Amino acid sequence: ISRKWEKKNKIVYPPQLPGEPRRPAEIYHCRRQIKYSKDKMWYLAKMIRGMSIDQALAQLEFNDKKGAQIIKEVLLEAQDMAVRDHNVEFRSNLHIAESTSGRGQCLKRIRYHGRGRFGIMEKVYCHYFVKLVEGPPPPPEVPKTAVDHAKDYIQQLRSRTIIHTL
Amino acid sequence: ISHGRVYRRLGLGPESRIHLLRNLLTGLVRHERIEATWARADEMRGYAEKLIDYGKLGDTNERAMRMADFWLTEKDLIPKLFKVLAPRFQGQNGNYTRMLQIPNRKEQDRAKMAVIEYKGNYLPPLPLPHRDSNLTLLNQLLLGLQQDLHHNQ
Amino acid sequence: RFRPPTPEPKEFLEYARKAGLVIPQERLERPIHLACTAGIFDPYVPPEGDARMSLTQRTERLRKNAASQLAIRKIREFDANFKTKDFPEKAKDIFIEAHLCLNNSDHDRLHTLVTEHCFPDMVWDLKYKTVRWGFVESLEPAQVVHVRCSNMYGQVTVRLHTRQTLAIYDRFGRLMYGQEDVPKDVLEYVVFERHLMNPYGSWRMHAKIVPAWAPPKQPILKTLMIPGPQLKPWEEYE
Amino acid sequence: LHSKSSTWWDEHLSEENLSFVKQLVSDENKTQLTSKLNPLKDEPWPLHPWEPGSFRVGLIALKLGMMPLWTKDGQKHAVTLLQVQDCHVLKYTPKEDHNGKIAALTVGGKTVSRFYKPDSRLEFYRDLGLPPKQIHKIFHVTDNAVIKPGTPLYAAHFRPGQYVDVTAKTIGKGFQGVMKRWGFKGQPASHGQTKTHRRPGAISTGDIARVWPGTKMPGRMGNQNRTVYGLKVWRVNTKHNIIYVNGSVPGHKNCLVKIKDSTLPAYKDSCKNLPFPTYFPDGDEEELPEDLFDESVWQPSEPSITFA
Amino acid sequence: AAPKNRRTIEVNRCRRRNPQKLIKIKNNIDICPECGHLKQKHVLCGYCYEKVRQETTKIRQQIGAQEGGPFRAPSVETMVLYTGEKPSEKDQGKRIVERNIKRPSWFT
Amino acid sequence: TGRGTSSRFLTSVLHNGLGRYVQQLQRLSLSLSRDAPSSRGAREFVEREVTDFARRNPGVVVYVNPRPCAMPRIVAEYLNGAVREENVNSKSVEEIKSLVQKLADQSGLDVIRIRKPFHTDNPSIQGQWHPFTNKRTALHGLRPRELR
Amino acid sequence: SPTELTEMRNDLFNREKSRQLSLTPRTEKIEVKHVGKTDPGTVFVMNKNISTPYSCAMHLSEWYCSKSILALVDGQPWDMYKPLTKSCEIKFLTFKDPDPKEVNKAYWRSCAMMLGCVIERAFKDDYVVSLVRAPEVPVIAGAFCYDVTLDKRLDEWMPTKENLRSFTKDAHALIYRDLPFETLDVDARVALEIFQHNKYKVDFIEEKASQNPERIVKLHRIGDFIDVSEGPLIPRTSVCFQYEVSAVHNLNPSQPNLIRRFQGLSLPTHLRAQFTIWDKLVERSRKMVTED
RNA sequence: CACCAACUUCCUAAACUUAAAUUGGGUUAAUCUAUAACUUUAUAGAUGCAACACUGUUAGUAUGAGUAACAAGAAUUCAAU
Ligand SMILES: [Mg+2]
Ligand SMILES: [Mg+2]
Ligand SMILES: [Mg+2]
Ligand SMILES: [Mg+2]
Ligand SMILES: [Mg+2]
Ligand SMILES: [Mg+2]
Ligand SMILES: [Mg+2]
Ligand SMILES: [Mg+2]
Ligand SMILES: [Mg+2]
Ligand SMILES: [Mg+2]
Ligand SMILES: [Mg+2]
Ligand SMILES: [Mg+2]
Ligand SMILES: [Mg+2]
Ligand SMILES: [Mg+2]
Ligand SMILES: [Mg+2]
Ligand SMILES: [Mg+2]
Ligand SMILES: [Mg+2]
Ligand SMILES: [Zn+2]
Repeated sequence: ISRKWEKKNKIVYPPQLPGEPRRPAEIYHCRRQIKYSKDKMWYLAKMIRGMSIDQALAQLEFNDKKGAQIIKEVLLEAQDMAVRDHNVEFRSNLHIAESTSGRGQCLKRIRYHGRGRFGIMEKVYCHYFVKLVEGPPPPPEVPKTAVDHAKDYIQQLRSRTIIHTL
Repeated sequence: ISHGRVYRRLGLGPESRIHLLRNLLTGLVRHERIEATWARADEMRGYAEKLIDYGKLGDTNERAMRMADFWLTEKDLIPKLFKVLAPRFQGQNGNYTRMLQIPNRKEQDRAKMAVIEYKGNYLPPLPLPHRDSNLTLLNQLLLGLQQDLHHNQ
Repeated sequence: RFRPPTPEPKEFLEYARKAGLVIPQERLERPIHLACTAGIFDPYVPPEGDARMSLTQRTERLRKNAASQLAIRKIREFDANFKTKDFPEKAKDIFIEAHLCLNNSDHDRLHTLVTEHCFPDMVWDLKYKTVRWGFVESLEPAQVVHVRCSNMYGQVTVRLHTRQTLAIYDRFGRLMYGQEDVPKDVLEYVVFERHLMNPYGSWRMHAKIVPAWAPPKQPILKTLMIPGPQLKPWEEYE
Repeated sequence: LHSKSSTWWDEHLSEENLSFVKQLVSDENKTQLTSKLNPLKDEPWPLHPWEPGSFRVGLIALKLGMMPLWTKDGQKHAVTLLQVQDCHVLKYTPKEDHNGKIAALTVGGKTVSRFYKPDSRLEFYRDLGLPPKQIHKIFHVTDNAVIKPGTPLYAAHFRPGQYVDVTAKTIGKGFQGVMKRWGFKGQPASHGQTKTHRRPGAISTGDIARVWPGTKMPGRMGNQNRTVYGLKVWRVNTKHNIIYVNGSVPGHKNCLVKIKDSTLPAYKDSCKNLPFPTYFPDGDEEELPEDLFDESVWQPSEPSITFA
Repeated sequence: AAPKNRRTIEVNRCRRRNPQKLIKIKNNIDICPECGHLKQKHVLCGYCYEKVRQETTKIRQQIGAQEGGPFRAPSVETMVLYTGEKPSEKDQGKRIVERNIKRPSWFT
Repeated sequence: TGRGTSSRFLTSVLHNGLGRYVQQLQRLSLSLSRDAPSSRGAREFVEREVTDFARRNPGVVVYVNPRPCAMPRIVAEYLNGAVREENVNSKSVEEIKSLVQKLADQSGLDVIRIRKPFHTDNPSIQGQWHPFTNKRTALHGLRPRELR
Repeated sequence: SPTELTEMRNDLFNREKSRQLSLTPRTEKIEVKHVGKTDPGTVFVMNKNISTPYSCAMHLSEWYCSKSILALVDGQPWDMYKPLTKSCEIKFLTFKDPDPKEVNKAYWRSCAMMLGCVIERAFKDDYVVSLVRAPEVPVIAGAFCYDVTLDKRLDEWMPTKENLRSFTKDAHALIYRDLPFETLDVDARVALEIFQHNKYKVDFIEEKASQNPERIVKLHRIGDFIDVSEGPLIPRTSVCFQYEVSAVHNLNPSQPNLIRRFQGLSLPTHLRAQFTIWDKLVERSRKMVTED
């Protein structure tokens, strides 16, 4: 196995100088060996990416999937330790920087078939990972405007050179 | 093509549909507030409304008695329908049942649920959706418009 | 064909907790060894007004010699060199040096400068933190204030009035409790101890006594929320 | 949450204001619709005379249903009832902008509520000073037959004896098979047929190694725009604005349809007799009878037919 | 019919990460004014409703004890009274259910 | 391998030939074993050829380090900052002598695909071609079909 | 030049913030208890003269941050961004409370204050614009009003339909900026200096200073713009969603100085109005509003 | 009244002249032993001495696929009615 995610919480940075931007706090949390498919868990983990802590919890509370309840519990555990252990002043001042699903250690069983034949069943397990960063969620991406697109086209033209000559 | 058909397909078939709704109706009459799936509660609401109409017809009506006998499997409820529920709803012309949606069932099937009740029952009041007060900003502006329009002809 | 289902057996506790088990208590064949004793034999009550004094106390101890000096005799009986005249200075050396370890986090040295009742009360709440403690001049000289003795332990409470600086930080270097560099004057009572019997026993810092009449300490910079009672639907607030 | 939220007209209204807004919105519908009742006295556009080859505007109507009808010869004709309902002219383009040879007029009928509509549609009608309409449609109109926007149209715009074309969306049949969608024969019930009764047979030939585009396959059936050509007008009810059209019309009851003069070769220039720009009741040149009939029609209240 | 070729992760990643297959975000989530817990706009609060039903179960328990057996439903109206309350004139001739607890604030 | 590798253009470190030619190689490090069969040839290089190379190149600092060693190695450092290392294991004097001279003549520039054999900073003397060159003007600059 | 006035006024505003902020030494903890219906019994220990009611809402959850427009600190409405001074009881008010009178007034004042800012910068620097007062009108009146005295050269000029439309285009640009409503309680001495040129403001300042036992006056700043206030204001300019400058009416008895009142209507994000309902309410907001 | 074009040939540097079963010869990866070397080497002596392919063997993990398929009568006061 490998369990690096837990140790990411033990990094100690040196004291910051007075004339330096305040470093945002970072919290890493995971749940190992969830009886759930990592593929099915991906959709839940994907959905809350980039959302704030309260926004993510609202979306999870009204979802009908099993993993939705599991991810909610991990987020609450992560939220509490951030205030309790990582000197996060405000509970609400958190957003989901990273959230992903990983394969776990599964089991092999037999699924019976009609004619004295069988197949290899897999009892799937998964991991869930999150990193929470203090501060408001980063602003959403803005689509490129028509003028923005046109300028890139002109830059593409201006980069041209005479090819295969002095 | 199921255009114009006013019934859901429930249970094991047409007879099974009636018996399933019949049991829900019998529970509603006894308890006056029932939890069921939204689709089934919606299907049973129509029979809940019409049953009260038959009770209004009167005890001496033979058609009402036969209909009440069929639908109420527990026969102690027949006096209740004619002597309790029907007297309660004498004033109303309709809309005896109040049906609302409650959170999804937390039982791994995540069914859509509803609470169906007869109006005027003795149970604790349901937490109904309550509209905003006239004191809110939008309502006051609308209230201001109403006063001017009526007063100025 | 197939492979067999081996059940494939900080883990034994869960194993036996789920299964349940009769854990009969066991008599330890070797007695556990204690080099210090939790608590203070007699908690010295600091006289009111002992602070804000800008030797009289030492005279009071001379009066309490009836219940204290006899203990000193025992301290001499096992060492014969413990003199309260010179001890004050040595006490400061431990205190100052011990606190300095925290800056480096040389937990190795601390174990040789503090007892097993002070190390857990000096480092436990500093893991994943970077303290910065510096000693400014001492306002007045240290003085012994209370000597007690009980296998056989002796405790010599010392009174110190000094000026210090503390600048604890988080994992991320952010300031959490204190001013980067500003002296503040502190009057704290320290309780040293020693294991008289052991040939390799010396004087180490055991605990500190906090007078009730002490001023409140500086508060943390951050703002806290104290949650109110959490109520299930049955319950109602009161 | 500092995020998107949903709202609807009723969310923030109180119990009293709920009724007030309903009455107000319905009040506005009344005043706006009575402002446009008099086109000819509101700067009507110049009225050109009819010339050969002209095409005039058409109407949008609602489908009421069907009923029987008889002629003086005793024949029975099943007829469909179309009601012209809140039909106004909405927009005008010139020949150039429409890109056709001919110009375009957009008409609209069956006023609807204003509460679940996009802001764009509401602004379009607020400029025109009309309550919103259920549907827009485009009619090809020659320059002589142009009518100013905001002009109401009425069932009297048509007269018994003219032939008309109706286009509407057909009844939807959902996803269907191949037998009910294209009338394929299918396969036998018995004699060894295994799991193939209503199935398509061979898609194509083995050589082309593909399926031709446009091959008929199972799919969604109905809900398509279709047109019926050459339907006679038997009678018009001026009081209720009802048109009696021979035979069947595509769509379900209460479906909106597009009514315009027939484009078949025979009735090429039959709109000479009909009101050329449109029928103006505000002009009041002569007051029409409540019911207009075609000569062959046997009217009820007449003596029983005796083919003497 | 069996696959003629294994499907690549690049083809599969397009299928299962298509927007049609992703979880849709909800805009209908709001707070209950009374309890401060989350709810959807068109559904009742699951926390306030939980209070009502727990009280309802208690009342229905008391009704069963009074009846003592099946097929004992009254032919007269029912009413619920809490400690410190006595039947009024309008309450005459109606089955009375008595509850030890004080009248709940919401219950009127 | 061209698409699988990087490329650059022809260049010189500091316009090496314009004003004065400067030798790019600036340091050679040779580590040897007093007694090791693999380092025999390198040992003879020190005995015979190292001093003559050092004199010919006075801007190259040469370091010879006899030490208990398993492979003799040559490290060459250049002014532009490139560092090159060579295994000298079991090489004759002729091979090591040949290799050392190649390092001196080279520049620190990476030996990767060079896009063009030539390079100029002033490609044009008479003016670079643009579409208007070889187009005759018109009276009043009238564009085609313009009435005026 | 108008730019000089804005620069000088801003400096004094910035200077006053530092002066009062410096006056409070160290960090002092204050017990503020949550007395609201939801999450009752919570106690926030906060830093005296630094923490604000918004910071208290930050602890609980983001819902309080979005939905709380004002708070009752010991029974009085407090600006969400106004620093707390002592241990107290706090309750959060939203637009949808059963008795939003306090919130309605605070929103109504803020919309008028924004209306003043847009007007002053709309007109050309050649002409002179003098703001006189922000009248206190009930929400039932149908529109918020701001009184302005313009230049004599414009006395015969009335804004056209597009002129009022442009005035609204800028308001929907102040909203997009999402500017916080800064708050200061300042002594009369500083307030008069910041508003020395405007005689109308000076007398207004005198009335407010007279009312209170001290000479403390309430100053609020939106970006560069600064103004006196009748009371608390909305946290940010992003609360507004719908805004409209409706009608300009010139007060008839205005011979010595032609004082023109510009009216407007707005609705918050939380209480939005349908397309038709907005129309009717705006049309009813184009009629002269008397002050009662 | 010609141009273009296959290292066919010339040119700078070099090189010395044509499917594949089979045949002659020159080196070499790895590991062990002898004697040395001492950040991983040299000369010898050895060998289970080198795998993109046997519907190879074992194990692991994909694809098909989150697909085919699988399951608990109803209400309530819930080893209950
Ligand atoms: Mg078998
Ligand atoms: Mg498988
Ligand atoms: Mg259908
Ligand atoms: Mg249907
Ligand atoms: Mg057949
Ligand atoms: Mg068959
Ligand atoms: Mg082909
Ligand atoms: Mg593709
Ligand atoms: Mg050749
Ligand atoms: Mg070959
Ligand atoms: Mg082998
Ligand atoms: Mg291999
Ligand atoms: Mg194969
Ligand atoms: Mg193989
Ligand atoms: Mg798979
Ligand atoms: Mg498939
Ligand atoms: Mg299936
Ligand atoms: Zn609630």
